[PDB]
Amino acid sequence: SLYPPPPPYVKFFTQSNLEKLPKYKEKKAASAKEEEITCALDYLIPPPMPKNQQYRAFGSIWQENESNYQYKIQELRKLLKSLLLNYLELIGVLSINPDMYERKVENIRTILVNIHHLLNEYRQSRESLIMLLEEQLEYKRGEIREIEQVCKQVHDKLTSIQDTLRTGS
Amino acid sequence: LEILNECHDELKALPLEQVEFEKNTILQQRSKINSTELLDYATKLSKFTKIPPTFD
Amino acid sequence: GQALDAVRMRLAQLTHSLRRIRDEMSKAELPQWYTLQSQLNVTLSQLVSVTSTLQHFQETLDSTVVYPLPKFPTTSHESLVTTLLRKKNIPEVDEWMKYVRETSGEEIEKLLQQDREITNWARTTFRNEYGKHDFK
Amino acid sequence: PLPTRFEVELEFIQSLANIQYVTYLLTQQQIWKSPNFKNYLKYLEYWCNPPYSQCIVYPNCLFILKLLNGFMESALEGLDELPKIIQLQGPQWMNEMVERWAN
Amino acid sequence: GLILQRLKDLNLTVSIKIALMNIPKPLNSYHIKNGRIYFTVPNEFEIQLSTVNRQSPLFFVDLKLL
Amino acid sequence: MTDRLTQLQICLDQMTEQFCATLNYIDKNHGVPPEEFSNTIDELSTDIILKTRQINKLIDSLPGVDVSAEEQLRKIDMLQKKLVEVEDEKIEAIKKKEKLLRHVDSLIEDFVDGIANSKKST
Amino acid sequence: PSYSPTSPSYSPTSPSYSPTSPSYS
Amino acid sequence: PHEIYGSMPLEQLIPIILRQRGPGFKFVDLNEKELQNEIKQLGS
Repeated sequence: SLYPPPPPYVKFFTQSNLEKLPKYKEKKAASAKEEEITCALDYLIPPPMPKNQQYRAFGSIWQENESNYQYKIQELRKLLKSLLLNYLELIGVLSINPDMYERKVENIRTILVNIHHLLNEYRQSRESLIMLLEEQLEYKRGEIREIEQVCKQVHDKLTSIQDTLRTGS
Repeated sequence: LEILNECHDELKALPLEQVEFEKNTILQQRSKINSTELLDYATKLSKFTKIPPTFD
Repeated sequence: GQALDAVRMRLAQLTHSLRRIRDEMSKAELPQWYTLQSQLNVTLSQLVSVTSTLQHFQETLDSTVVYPLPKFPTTSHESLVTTLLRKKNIPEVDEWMKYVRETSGEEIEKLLQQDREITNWARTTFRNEYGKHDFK
Repeated sequence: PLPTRFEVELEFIQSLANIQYVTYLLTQQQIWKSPNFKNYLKYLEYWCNPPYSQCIVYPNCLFILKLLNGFMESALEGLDELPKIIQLQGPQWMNEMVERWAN
Repeated sequence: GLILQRLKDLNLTVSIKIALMNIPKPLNSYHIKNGRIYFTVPNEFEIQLSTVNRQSPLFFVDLKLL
Repeated sequence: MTDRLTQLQICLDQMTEQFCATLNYIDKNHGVPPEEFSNTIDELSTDIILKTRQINKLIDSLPGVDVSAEEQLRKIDMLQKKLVEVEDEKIEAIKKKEKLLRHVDSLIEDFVDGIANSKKST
Repeated sequence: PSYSPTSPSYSPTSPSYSPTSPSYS
Repeated sequence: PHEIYGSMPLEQLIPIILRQRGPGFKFVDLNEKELQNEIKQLGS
């Protein structure tokens, strides 16, 4: 069907199984002193994390104070200059002998592809943390400073009123 | 007396204890969780949450 | 179109009667019993007329073929189109007749003719009983 | 190879986010009638803490199951209103998820 | 929580409002409590009043017969 | 505000689109009068040069572009520290402001009672 | 003429009961 | 929890108190001695 069937073990665990789970896990721990499914109550025991700390799904694999970059910068600049130079040479190829133009085209793309690699090491979450950091920091400083400004102006008004009433005495 | 009464009211409008519990909750929530898992999860959601302009 | 027009007007008046009985039941105070009986009987006999007239003109309704308008936009009104398109019964009635058939559960044919003869015999017996005593 | 129970339970949790899946599951009588399914739903609650929460793909179901948790004391009735209510309350629920995680 | 100081401010507002108006001598017996003002004319009545805003006029709250 | 990384992606996408448009114009126009074609291409090349210079001035303006991330780590850590002390200081600030506030309220009440029992003293 | 038109009694909240099953290829 | 109670203006607190105390009981009928009374019971 369109919707896959519920998992099979879901139907094994009734309320009685839930209430008898404590004694079952106590007995299992006492006896113990891929997990084989010898009893229907085994699944409620929390599954163990794989030792390799890896998870595979759909053909793809998955697994501290914030809780020479100049070399990369100059590499990027020289790569951009070489990319412009190669673009000029490739368009010249198109001009004179376009029949073999593709011979350079993908080459240029490789440099562009390398640029993407040069982005990968530069990857930005810390920079986003920084920018959010300063925006809420400056917002709270603005709120604070307007607080002492308003309380100070109220105090100044109170002192002026006190002087006015003392003069009228 | 009237004008100082509205001054009192507007000062009371700006917050006491509630703000300090909220700041506390922020501090233990930040201390409990490590930045590595948060950054990894942010990177993994960057593709899904952010709609690219070229997605027809 | 004439048959569907008559079906339209009769079903419209039936829906009007339903709206009526609805807005006189929605009141926080229940009216007299007799008014409720009158409304019930009128609306229910009207439903009978609806059923009979729908029975009469099955051929005209069947002959008609449903097709969306060229001017009607489906891109914006696909939800509205699907709302009228769907026809599956409400589930509770479904398991209702499922349990009904479960309870009910050449042999069947001869029971059928035995039911025929019981029906005819009972009809004749009650005709005789009515004729036995003068009711005028 | 045969996937482990981790993979199937995680995929079930992430598929619970679909409104069509929830509507289909609640359409059948015996799914809600059987206490086994709700027992499994309450068992699934323990994935809201790390490091399990780091392995999720769509955080919305995190509330949905919790919302489904509410369904055991709110009633089936309300199944019809489920798509409308999720569409209407998507903004504030996304905001509260962001507050729970992004802050 | 906030109810205590809200009621205290209501009492203060009622007191200043009745200070604004020249109360009659037969109404000199007044009491202030719980954001309410009590005028008890013996063997006649006991009227309890309050206000929502300093600019807003007083409104009837409660009455008791003596 | 717009993050400069998003601006960098927008700039590179615009640069790619500009190159595509320029080469499309070259491919579909080679053969238009030579003077108009040359003028349009000069405009396109000026556009290429200008896009290159915004690329250069954005890539070098990335804070932390030439700063190692670990001293960002210490600066961020000490930022949360001094933040902790600044909301602490705000706690004492607000509590003493409320203290003076209800001192003011107490004197208001005393003065109002004085007015009331003075104007009813006669 | 027409004494009164019918009130709109649309029920979009109705969930419908369309059976879906031939999705797998 | 107390953040919402302390952050709402009295113009919206009054309907909240009215609905909490039910119909008929006005927002001003509460007694200060009575108030500190239920405060004492809830503090236990």
